[PDB]
Amino acid sequence: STGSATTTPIDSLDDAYITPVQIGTPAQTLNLDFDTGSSDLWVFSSETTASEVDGQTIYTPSKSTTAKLLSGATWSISYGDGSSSSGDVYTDTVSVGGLTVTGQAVESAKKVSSSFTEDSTIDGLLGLAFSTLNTVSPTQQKTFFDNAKASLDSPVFTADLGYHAPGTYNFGFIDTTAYTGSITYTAVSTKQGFWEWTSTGYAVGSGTFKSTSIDGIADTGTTLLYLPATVVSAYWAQVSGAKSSSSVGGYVFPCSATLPSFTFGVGSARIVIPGDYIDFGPISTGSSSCFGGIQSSAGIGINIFGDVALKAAFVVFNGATTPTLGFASK
Repeated sequence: STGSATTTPIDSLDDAYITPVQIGTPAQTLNLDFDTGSSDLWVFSSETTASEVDGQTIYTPSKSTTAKLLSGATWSISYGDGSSSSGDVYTDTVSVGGLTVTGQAVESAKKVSSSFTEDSTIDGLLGLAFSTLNTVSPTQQKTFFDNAKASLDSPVFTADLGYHAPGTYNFGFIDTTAYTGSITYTAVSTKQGFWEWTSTGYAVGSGTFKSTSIDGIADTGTTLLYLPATVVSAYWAQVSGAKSSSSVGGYVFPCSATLPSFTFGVGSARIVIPGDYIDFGPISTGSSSCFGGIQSSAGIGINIFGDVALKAAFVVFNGATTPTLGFASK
């Protein structure tokens, strides 16, 4: 089997992407944030504290003839940005782009943090990291991909995120029309539960490529590109007037600037992030100080190839017995 679904930016900055997901019988369609940095499929629901729901579409398990309470199961998750959610668990039928999993764990939120309430466009998350990170207790549950894998034509999914435009998540096949050149595959460590890999270096604008190993994670659920302080300083030094602002929480730059591109290495291959992908707009409405899309990972504890990086590529998440990651230009 295969599936294919369009993923759409939630706003004009590509802060996140939402993908429609059918849950239950009859289907209830929710728009979920597909997150290769976590492993829980959780949703706003009829069980979510009413004051914490503000415009989201909810899953109502009592209206699904295929929903079953997973007795005794609870979940609770905290994300790198400080947000969190928790609740109980149902199993139900879940379909993405025509690909159906029966008995998928659907984690129903009883509580969500303010950041989730305040974002009316995201109805929940669909985790695509390794199932070892799933938070369900006392019996850990499998991701949608893990459940689908054996049935897929090939045990893969691909992320093709757009810049200021829709893109695609495919399951079970590689669309050879969706990228240019070849896909370069690179080794993955699953030791921390992430799609963790090592970039071979970087360049800033038309500058020389610096060969250096950068361990990090491919994370569709993180907006920005978080890299070591040395690398980030080298980038922003090429932007007149750019500075790190402790008050704002990262590098800012004059909105009048033209940003240089940023290149990262995948083996001997190179992915070029155009300068415009690195602009996250005014820090507050009407400001002429703009927020940068490349930020330091210092104190995160891990480098993160978030949407800024991934949207410059066609990315293969290969879930074969030994997983790997592939990147192509597009």
